[PDB]
This record gives sequence, structure tokens and C-alpha cells, in this order.
Amino acid sequence: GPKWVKTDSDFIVLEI
Amino acid sequence: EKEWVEQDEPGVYITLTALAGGARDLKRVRFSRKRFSEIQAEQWWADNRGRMYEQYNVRMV
Repeated sequence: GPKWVKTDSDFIVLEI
Repeated sequence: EKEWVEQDEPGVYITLTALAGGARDLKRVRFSRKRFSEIQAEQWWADNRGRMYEQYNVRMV
């Protein structure tokens, strides 16, 4: 499934 | 396949590609940390994913 990536300081990313 | 970004709403940016002449392929959703906590971003996805599944092509697994 989609994964949350929280390592960037400008954006929260939901990576499909 | 070249990717581009669209603003779904302020602070919410979707990355898309062309696919089969129908719904565009969703690669990722980016939430501005100026506007979203991680909790709010997870709530946004819960509230909006149903619409996203119909407006875009979203690989489910």
C-alpha cells in the first residue's frame, strides 16, 4: 500500500 | 513517463503521469508542513482518498 515518508522538512509525502 | 505536479487544494500537491488516456496515474501526495501536521495529513488522506481513487488511477498495493 501507500507509505508515509516523514524524512523531508518541507513536505510530508504519501508515496503510492 | 514524465511527472508533473498539480495543486489539489492549498498545501496539497499531487504528482501525476499520463497513463492510458483515462485517469492520470497518481505517484505521490505531498502535504506542506507549513499547513499540515502529520496528524492532519493522515486525516486529509482518510477524508479524501475515496475521491482520489475515483479521480485518479491509484495503485493499491
